[PDB]
Parts: sequence; structure tokens; C-alpha cells
Amino acid sequence: QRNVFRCNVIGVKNCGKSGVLQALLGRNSYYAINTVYEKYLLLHDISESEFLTEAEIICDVVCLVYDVSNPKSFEYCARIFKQHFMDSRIPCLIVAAKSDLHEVKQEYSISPTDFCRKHKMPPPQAFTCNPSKDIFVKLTTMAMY
Ligand SMILES: Nc1nc2c(ncn2[C@@H]2O[C@H](COP(=O)(O)OP(=O)(O)O)[C@@H](O)[C@H]2O)c(=O)[nH]1
Repeated sequence: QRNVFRCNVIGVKNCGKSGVLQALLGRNSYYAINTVYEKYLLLHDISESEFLTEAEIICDVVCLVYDVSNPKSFEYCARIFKQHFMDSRIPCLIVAAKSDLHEVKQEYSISPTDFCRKHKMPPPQAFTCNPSKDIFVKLTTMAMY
């Protein structure tokens, strides 16, 4: 019965990934850990690159992070999902980051809400560093399945 869970935080460069790790540590290093309700959630900051290694794919739960101010950020999340996680035993969560900024329409063929519903993912979770613990509990909860 594991109580320590690993989560890969994946998204476009400067989409607010490091903010998510710092938020878990309680703020407004590419790994961050803290207790979640007692469970331990270990986040991994996966920098944007050309491809992902099989060491960056394995985890207990995936946190796909896209930027609501960057219309090109969700396409990356959707592409990575279908390539590495759509055909996997790994639960996935999509987070609409920088929520406090204005939501410009994402340039993808499918809406985020539709895309999530299409692949049995929870609806897109809004998040900002300006911090709630909601996503980390859900990430941990989804890891406990
Ligand atoms: N408005 C807003 N800006 C943010 C938030 N989180 C991060 N940023 C800004 O986004 C920029 C890049 O974020 P960063 O953490 O470096 O993302 P990363 O490069 O993917 O790790 C930073 O200069 C932050 O000021 C947020 O929740 N709200």
C-alpha cells in the first residue's frame, strides 16, 4: 500500500510548471514533494523538449498543464497525451494554468473540455499561483486507483 505518489508535470515552456511545484510547497529544483490528504505527492518538472524519454513517461498520474494565455499551449498537452498516455494504465489530469489571466481560445481542433470528455478525463482544472491545494488532492486521489 503505497502512500508516496509520483506525478509528471508536463507542458509548454513557461506555461507555469515551476509555479505548480512551488504551490505544492506553499508559494505564490525540478522536483517538489509535500504531504497531501496522509499521502506524499512527488511532482516532477518535465521541461519542454522534442520528445519524451521512457523515464519521463512513467509515473502514477500525469498533470498536463497548459496556459490559458498561450493559445499554442494546449496542443502540446493533447499531442503528448495521445502519444504516451492515451493507451496507458496511467491516469491523466489537465490543468488550465495561469487562470487569473485572460482565457484566449486555444488553437486546437478540439476544445479542452470536449477533449477531456472524449478521453474520460475530468474537466479542465483552473489554477493560479496568485494557492489552492485542490489539484494536488485530485492528482493524489487519481493516483490512488
Ligand atoms: N499570471 C500568472 N502568471 C504566472 C503563474 N505562474 C507562473 N506565471 C508566470 O509565467 C512565467 C513562467 O512560468 P514558469 O514557472 O517558469 O513555467 P515553466 O518554465 O514551464 O516552469 C513566470 O515568469 C511567471 O511570472 C500564474 O499562476 N499566474
